[PDB]
Amino acid sequence: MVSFMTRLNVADNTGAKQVGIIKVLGSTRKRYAFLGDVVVVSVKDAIPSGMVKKGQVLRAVIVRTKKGQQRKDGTHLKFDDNACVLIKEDKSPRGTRIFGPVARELRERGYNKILSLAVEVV
Amino acid sequence: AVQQRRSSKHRRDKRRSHDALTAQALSVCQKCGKKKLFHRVCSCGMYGDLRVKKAY
Amino acid sequence: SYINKPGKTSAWRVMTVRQQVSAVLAYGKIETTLKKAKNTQKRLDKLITLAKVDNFNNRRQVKKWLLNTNLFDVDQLMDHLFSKVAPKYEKTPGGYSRVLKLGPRRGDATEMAILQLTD
Amino acid sequence: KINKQALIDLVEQKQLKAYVPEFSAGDEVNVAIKLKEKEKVRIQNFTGTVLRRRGKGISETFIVRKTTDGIPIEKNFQIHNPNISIELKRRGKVRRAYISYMRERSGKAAKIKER
Amino acid sequence: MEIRGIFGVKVGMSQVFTTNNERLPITVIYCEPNQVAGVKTEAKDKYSATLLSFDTVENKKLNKPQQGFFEKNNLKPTKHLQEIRNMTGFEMGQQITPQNLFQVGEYVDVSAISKGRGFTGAIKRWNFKIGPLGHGAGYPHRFQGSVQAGRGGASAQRVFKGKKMSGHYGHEKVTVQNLRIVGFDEANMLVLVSGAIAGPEGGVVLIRTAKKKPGVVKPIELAVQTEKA
RNA sequence: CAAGGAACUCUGCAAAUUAACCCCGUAAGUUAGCGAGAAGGGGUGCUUAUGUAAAAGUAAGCCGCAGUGAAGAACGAGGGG
RNA sequence: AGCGAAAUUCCUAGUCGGGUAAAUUCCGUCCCGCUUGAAUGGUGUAACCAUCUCUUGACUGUCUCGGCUAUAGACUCGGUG
RNA sequence: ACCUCGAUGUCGACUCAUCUCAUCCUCGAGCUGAAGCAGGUUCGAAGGGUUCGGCUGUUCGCCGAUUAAAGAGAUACGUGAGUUGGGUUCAAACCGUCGUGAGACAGGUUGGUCCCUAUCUAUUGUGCCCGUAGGAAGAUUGAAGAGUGUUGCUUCUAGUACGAGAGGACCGAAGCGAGGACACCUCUUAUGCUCCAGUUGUAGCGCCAGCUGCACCGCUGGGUAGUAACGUGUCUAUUAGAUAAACGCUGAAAGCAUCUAAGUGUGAAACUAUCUCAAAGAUUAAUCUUCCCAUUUCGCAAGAAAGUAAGAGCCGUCAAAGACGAUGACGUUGAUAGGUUACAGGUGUAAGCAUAGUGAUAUGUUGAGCUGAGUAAUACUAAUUGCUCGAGGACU
Repeated sequence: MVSFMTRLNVADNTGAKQVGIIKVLGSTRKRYAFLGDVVVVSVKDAIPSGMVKKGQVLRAVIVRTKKGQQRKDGTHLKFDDNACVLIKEDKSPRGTRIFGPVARELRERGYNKILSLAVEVV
Repeated sequence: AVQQRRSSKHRRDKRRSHDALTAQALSVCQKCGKKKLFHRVCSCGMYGDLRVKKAY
Repeated sequence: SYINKPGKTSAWRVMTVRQQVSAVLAYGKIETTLKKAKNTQKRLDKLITLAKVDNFNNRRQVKKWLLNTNLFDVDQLMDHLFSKVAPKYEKTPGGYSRVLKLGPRRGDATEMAILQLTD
Repeated sequence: KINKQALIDLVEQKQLKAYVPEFSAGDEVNVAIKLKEKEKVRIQNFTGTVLRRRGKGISETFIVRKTTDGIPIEKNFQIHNPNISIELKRRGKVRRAYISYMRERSGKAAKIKER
Repeated sequence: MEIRGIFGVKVGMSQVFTTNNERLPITVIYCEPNQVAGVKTEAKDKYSATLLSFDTVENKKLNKPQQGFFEKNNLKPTKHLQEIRNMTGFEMGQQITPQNLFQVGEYVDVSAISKGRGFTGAIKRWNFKIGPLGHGAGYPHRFQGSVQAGRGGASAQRVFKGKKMSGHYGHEKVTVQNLRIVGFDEANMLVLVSGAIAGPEGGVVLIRTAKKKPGVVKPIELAVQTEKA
């Protein structure tokens, strides 16, 4: 499972390359990440040509996971890597173009803005 | 660990009280002679009514 | 703590049971400890059932468990078995051996057992 | 009075799929999945090769892998699951009933089909 | 408060797809219909309960005293005999079907002896952290921790009773609650229930009404579809 | 042995990772010798043919999921005293 | 002269800047240096470090978070003890 | 400095916690220069819990992410006959200082030996003997008991009330949750040392093919059950009594007023209950059902005779159990274990043959082949035609 101080790639228009977890938002000592969990992140690598700066701590949500979690349907989708998308202070995400597909495990939880910028939803 | 003081003889009797042994099974040879133990081959080299080996 | 007897190993166990089944197939009766007798008898019956069919591939399979004895050799023992022993047990559905408890051993007081076959 | 555990297979006979098509690993297939959202019914076609096929009767599971937008995704499926439709596209060959390399390989490494 | 119960054995574990479009795992419990061995009313016996017999056996076993007891009341020869509290609304020697007691949606409870684990360590029993292995793992690193709290003749001076320690864990009739019944097999007299059931295969289980609620049925419906081409 | 990689911890103490062969390539510093196996990259299976005295090699074909298939195989870089 | 919050600075976890999301320890720099100090040498200084430290890449069972398997032990029976 | 200097091994940290309440949140109440929201004061309340990182031997301290909340002390600033020796101050080396000097720092810096097989008590499970008034097989209640009952987010209620504007409820309902705990292995993970596939070399099977041993299970990849979760499912709840703080009615003494004095109540995550678990060694030894014998009867109840027939025990097969004991089942009349048979499941086209090729190889045979533990019919084999104790309702 993904955890704190886990640098993974970004999947929208930010200009960053890697970004690590610092703490999972919510009740204390959860210590276990899952799909759609909002987290606090710190960028690891970023070019100035983007819209992010090194050393800044912001808020993101993991969308694709190398670990994989089983959905209520009983069909378990996995990814070979971990992907996170930054969100600006609310349900609205900073980025406009998303790279790669997403899942539907957060459709019932809102986040329609992200899926409006996603090509495929599982 | 060493004791605070040497163990008493009656405490030794208590220790060896549950260490007491019991007897064991016995059975008359239904085909061979003198007694033997249950579910065993007799000195005559056979199981009950089952000649399988020489006595000696 | 450290370097000592390697201990009983599954490889040593299978080699030992192979040796014992070769010996009993050579002789017929084996007196040992009951713990080895009971678990040896299972593989012995399996090999006997395999040998109930005289086919070269089955011979290849059974060669994986045969060894060399002074009384019988693997080539000698296979022919001996297929000549006299295999036809006799061919009319019985399993249970091709008898394990009978011996008395406590003179060396370790363990309840030995003798395994025999062929009526 | 005896428990054969065939009753375990008997209680679930109401749940068996009708056609139950036969296949194995190394076969490319496009499975149809019904996305029922209570406001619109969406059918999604998910294509890919078989990774494994476990048995256990009612719990026959099989993993299918796709590579969309440079993103590999592997989904486990069961025939017995309602609202799922299985369609066979082509069958290849494999010297196993389980694969691990394909779970970590890339393009130009797929298995060719044999007539 | 009347509680209806039955005795059964866990014979298998399975799964199913139900309505609301979600897959659920199902415990398979063979529930033997029982015979009323007796009742104790809350007027002479000081409390109300019903003793049932189950696990039927032959006529050469069930030693002659208990055989004569059973024959005296014309009881079915059985191996096990247990009572259910607060139930008297039946008559002597009545055959009971779980269908008349349990439904397709009602939540129930099960008292079942768990799987025996024999001697288990405190960590395996109380689920505490294993000692660190870095910078010297130490000769012990998998043990009880410490109970050292008494120094001087006024702090503790001894250990308290019931202190957590390794020993026998499990193999006790634990009660699991709020198990949604999934289905009934009247022909084979079996039940399929949601959740999990403690104990090994064929473990003795007692299924009664849940004590978290009087028992309300819910629209549990099983989902099956048939594709054909 | 699934994941995260030092977060545990005085501190990557440890452990773990690299590795043998040849084929490319190899930074700064500088007392010019070293650095340096620097670093980092390519591959080593089988069959046939060509290869020279032998190999190393080259070409073609073939298989496995992975081919010094097992055992003997330096972790590295930057900075300070 | 040189060097200096240094194996030397109590005040001091001194000031500033850099890395560090977040660093009293790290680096450069400031020199009122209680009491730096020139052969018990002073400043830089290459190769070398089973010397010490800081940071980073891979690596992970050190860590969230433990679980699984085989022996030797433990225990059971014998002998000795 | 009064036990201790003929013995308390000591600080921080890890694991393990515990006690109390001068109470941090969750709970409630009173009041407020508190419109609501955001507040403050005081009290009751200990039921529960109250973080992870950076600096540092360090508590503290500072910063960041926070979290519903990051309480205050003590249990020898708990925890070494549980762990490390991480700081000092054995010795050794070095810097500045002090002294003329060996040396010292009431300075710092570098690397710098952690013993104990448990006798009792206490604890956990575990058993043997006996008792409970003849004995056995069972079912039970329960006097005292033990477990825990924590909390956040979202939506509706409802922008209603409120204020004007900004903003924004009390109470209630539903869903999602987090921490911890219980159980299981249908899925999914992790393994899977008598499962299989491949693969290298060696030494062998008189040689090839094909096999075995060795090389960590030789290696790599899977995989039956098994075990644990990182997996599922559930639990946290509901209700009642007495109540705390607090809120009252009537109502006096004290013609008034008055929650108090009598009577009457309302009222808390606190107590008792409800739920989970154990049980009559509960010696205060309780209740109930059945069965065995009671074949005059000498003796303080059957030995002047039958000395249970009920059962229990020794032994074997054993595993749902299990350190060993025990628990539970079966002993020829038996399915207890193994074998046979077949099934499930796994590996995944055996060996061998023929064809094409110069050959590795590929094709048909071939879903063949085999498969430790799982599944059931099966007396085929092993559980002997074996043995020991054990009856007279005690007395009133």
